[PDB]
Amino acid sequence: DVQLVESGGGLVQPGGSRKLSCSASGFAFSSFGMHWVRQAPEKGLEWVAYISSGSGTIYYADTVKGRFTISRDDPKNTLFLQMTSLRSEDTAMYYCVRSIYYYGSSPFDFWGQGTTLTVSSSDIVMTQATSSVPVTPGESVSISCRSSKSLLHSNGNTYLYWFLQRPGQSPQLLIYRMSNLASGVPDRFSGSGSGTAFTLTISRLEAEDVGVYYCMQHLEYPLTFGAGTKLEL
Amino acid sequence: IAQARKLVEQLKMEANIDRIKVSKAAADLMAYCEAHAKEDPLLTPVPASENPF
Amino acid sequence: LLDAAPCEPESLEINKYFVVIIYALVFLLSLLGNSLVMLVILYSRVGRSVTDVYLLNLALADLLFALTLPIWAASKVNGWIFGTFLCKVVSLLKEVNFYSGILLLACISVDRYLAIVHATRTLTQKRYLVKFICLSIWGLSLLLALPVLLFRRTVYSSNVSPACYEDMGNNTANWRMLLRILPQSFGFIVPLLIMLFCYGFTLRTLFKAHMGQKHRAMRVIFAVVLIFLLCWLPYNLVLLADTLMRTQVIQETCERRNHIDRALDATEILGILHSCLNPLIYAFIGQKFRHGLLKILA
Amino acid sequence: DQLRQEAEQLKNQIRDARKACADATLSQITNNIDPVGRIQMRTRRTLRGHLAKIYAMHWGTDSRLLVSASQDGKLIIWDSYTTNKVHAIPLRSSWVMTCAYAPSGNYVACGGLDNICSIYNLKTREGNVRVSRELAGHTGYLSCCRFLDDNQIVTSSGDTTCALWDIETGQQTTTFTGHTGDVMSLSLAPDTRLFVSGACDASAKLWDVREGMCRQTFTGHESDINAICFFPNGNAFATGSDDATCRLFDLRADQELMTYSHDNIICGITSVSFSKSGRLLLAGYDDFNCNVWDALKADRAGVLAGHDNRVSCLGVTDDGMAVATGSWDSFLKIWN
Amino acid sequence: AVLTELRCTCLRVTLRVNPKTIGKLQVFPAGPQCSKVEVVASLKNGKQVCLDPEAPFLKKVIQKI
Amino acid sequence: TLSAEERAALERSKAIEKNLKEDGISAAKDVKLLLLGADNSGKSTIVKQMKIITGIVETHFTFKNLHFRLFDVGGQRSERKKWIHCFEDVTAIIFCVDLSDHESLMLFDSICNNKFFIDTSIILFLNKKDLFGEKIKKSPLTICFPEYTGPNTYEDAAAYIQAQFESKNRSPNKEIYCHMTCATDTNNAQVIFDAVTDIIIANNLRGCGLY
Repeated sequence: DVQLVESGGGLVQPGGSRKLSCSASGFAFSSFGMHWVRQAPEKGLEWVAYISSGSGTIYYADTVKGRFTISRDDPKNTLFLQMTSLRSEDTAMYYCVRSIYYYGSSPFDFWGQGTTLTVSSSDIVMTQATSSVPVTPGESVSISCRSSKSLLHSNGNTYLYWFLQRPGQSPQLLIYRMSNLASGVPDRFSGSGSGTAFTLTISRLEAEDVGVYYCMQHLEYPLTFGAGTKLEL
Repeated sequence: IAQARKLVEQLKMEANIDRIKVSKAAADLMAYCEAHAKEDPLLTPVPASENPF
Repeated sequence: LLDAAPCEPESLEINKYFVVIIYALVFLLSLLGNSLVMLVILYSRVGRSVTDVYLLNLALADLLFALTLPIWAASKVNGWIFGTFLCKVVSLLKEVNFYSGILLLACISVDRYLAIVHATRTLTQKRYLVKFICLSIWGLSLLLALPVLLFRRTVYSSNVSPACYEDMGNNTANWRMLLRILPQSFGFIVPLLIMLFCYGFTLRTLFKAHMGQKHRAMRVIFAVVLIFLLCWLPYNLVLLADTLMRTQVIQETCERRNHIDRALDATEILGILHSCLNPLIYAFIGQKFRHGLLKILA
Repeated sequence: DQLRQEAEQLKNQIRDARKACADATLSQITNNIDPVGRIQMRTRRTLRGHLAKIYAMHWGTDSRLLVSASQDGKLIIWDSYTTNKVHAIPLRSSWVMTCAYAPSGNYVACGGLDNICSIYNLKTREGNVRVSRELAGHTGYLSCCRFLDDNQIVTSSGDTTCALWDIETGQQTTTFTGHTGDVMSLSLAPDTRLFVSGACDASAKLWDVREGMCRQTFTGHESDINAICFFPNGNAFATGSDDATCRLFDLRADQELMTYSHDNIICGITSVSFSKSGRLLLAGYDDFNCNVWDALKADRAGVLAGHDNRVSCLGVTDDGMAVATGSWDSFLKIWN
Repeated sequence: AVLTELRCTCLRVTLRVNPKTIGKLQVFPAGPQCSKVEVVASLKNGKQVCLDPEAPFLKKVIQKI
Repeated sequence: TLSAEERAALERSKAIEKNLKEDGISAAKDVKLLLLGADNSGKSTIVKQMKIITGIVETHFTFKNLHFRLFDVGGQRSERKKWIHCFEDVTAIIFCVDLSDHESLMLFDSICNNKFFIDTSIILFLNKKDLFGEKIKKSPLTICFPEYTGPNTYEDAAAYIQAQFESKNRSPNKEIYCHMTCATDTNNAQVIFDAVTDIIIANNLRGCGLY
């Protein structure tokens, strides 16, 4: 069983330093590029850091550039994140996500359980039109989000990812480029798009399908998420 | 004596086959090779705009 | 009473005729051999071993030296009446080629030592750097031959015909003295030491071996070393004699000056033969190159 | 004793009927077509990374992904467009002679001299490639693995027999026998219900995967058949032997249609492949080059060349966009 | 002529010479051909001699020209 | 390479290339030898340091910081013309002949004149000296070799067998290294090492162009 569990969260004072450890067990850790994604309370996901396979290429978000440090321990199968100074804007639930890149891979398939961290007191913009959509079971729902640039690369692959977050759970990947169904998700999902306007449709919606739907671009760093569309029942 | 018994049965199976004149078979092969000729990137060189290699 | 009298530099036309004929013949022969080996190597890329790279570079150096040969023949014909720019260019190219050829002989010997003595060990994996070694050799040869380009110009004299000489000041005689150390240190002594060490240990290894074709290998190795000595030793010997003479260690007479002046160009003519003897000695002596040429003849 | 004479008269009857069905050769009927001229192919890519001789290669169904096994014990999956190594699978035995790529791209089988057909799973949840199954039951070296589906694979061996497996159970579902020599190569029909195997007895015979019966047999080659490829429409196949000749047999006519021999050819054919239309019959020889034979007039319509050693495997993509050749100098070259 | 290693034209110096017996005089300034400046006088009998450039009268006539 | 995912794919490809190069570097230290000979000739009992690991049998004993891999092709029972080219790159052939038992000469003739192994040297091992010496007294070396004329002593008979085994060479660029072995012999590894190093010296000599 693939399992990502991370610890180190808690209440910290401003200006302190805290380290988070993402322990992996159930896959070849040395062959997966690992990310860190944080979700502010009832605000939405946001990319933080990324380390490639073998600690070769490392990137950081512009918000925390030069302030966070990410390290990889391949023999121990552990992923760390060292933060020097913490403001009041760093309080969020931190997720650990694996990502393997090659021709035809699924680079956001598995997400960590999330750790809660509390602190006491140019880029591509993805916009989601609607924040809440009520609907009854059995009715098709359409979710759409736009992008500033045209994500359609010269090679014909469009880098758009659709994530699903059930209440109280961790996000799960559904479609990774335009309609490429993820592994294990129901076939009722379908995705489309053309250049800058993209649409997600769910035929024969079920009661277990409610949640917040995030669309993220992977064309160029830093990765940016959408506002988040919530389904109501 | 028990090894050559199956060989003659195989020969019976192979002998009774609905054969077709080689002229018709060659004509069919020619017809296929001429009909599916516009979709061959090897027989007719592809334009450089549609050559992934 | 007659001790004080000028020295008269003598010369003969027979010597000039002989040097021009010998130079032309050497030019033609070396050009032919280098062309053949370059064609044989470059025609087919089947099995491009390191020795092929070494032989290709050696042939290139030999052929470029052959190219610079006829202008030197004309210089010996009438002195340097061709200008300062050609003096600089020809002298630089000739010195670069001489250094590169000698250092390539040293590198080939090193390859043979590491291939026959350290053959079983993992040190044999270290001979894959032939491109880098060749580039380093060419660069270092250019570096040591740069002083020739910087400080060479036509020199005029009332009694001496013009020649592409060096101009480093009023005391040039001693500056040339100091310059001459480079061709004798990185041009003969170091390569001789490397070749001696490598081929001696290779001979020791072959001597304690039990194959059927050891005899030919020893003959070829000894032929290479002996021919290198025969080709380059007299030149360095006469240069050392001149070196001792100009510092007055050896007593100075007009007769000794004339003898050394003649011996110098005679020894240089003899040593030039490396350009024509390198192909037969190194490449064409092996069965692989003869077979390659025979198949190319089709 | 009487059975021998019965077999002799049966063969005589078969030969008499076969000669009766023949009226005109292929080279005579189709003599009015314009020649395809000279087909010049240039090396577009050169796939490097192998450190030993390559015996086999297979193309993905998407005509972008490759697979190749060599003596180094490595099974490399290439990206034929950007020349990238997607996977590197290490074999247990360095002696491997036959790659195979699944039609769906999920699995890749790779067996050889070590007598078993190892099957590898590419799409795993752990991110690595694991040996899903190891199929055993053959007493001789394996050759020309072919995938029918994701759980059905056909194999050929030196045990003078071909076998149809079930990857799920792992047992030999059906066994095809009738050859009197080592079976060297097979190809699956596009209809995916028949296949032909080329053995060392200078005879290739058509099989049925469902019933396990030898429907037909073909003779004419003077030496051991080394490779076989089907015609695109599934009604003919081309064989290559050490006799330095290629032949075109037709399933409906039961006779060879034409021969692809040239007087300058001395060494035999190692691999045989067709084009998407079925006009160019590419064949690899032991003289380090491949000759493109116009499959309707038996004229050499160009020469590939470019390789330093013997060409051991050929591959034509499903769309026909490229031809990839592998040889013993550990280099793969893609031609277009 | 022809030379590949030009050397000094004079080997030894004579300081005993009569001015009247000298017919022609030439001076070679220091340069790439030789380090030491040489002054040569040709006698009326065909004999050729070498003089010291450091001699007082010789240096005076050298600086004169 | 413009995209981020394509950059990561290129990094993965470079890592795989580095791993392949390292594995190839580690795969040049070993020496690959081929074992051959008639059955029950001791072809599997040469060196007591066996350390093995139906099909192909590998033996990977080591000596003097050098790894020897002996591929015993026994048990295949197929046509040798179709898979013997898999061993074109072997350093040498170790031929084991039992003197206490024509077939061995036939294999030797077939393997020596094969087109793949025209330049591969052969190390010939003559096993069971004591058994041959005890058997020759009981039965003279004439039933299998009717052409023999020399003395019936051990040395001359052994030399005669060695001569008929070497007479099938009939090829240049090849040397046959001979050695006489008994059951209670331990220095077979040393003999193999000397033969292999001699073969490597000869190959390097040929490559360097000295001969």
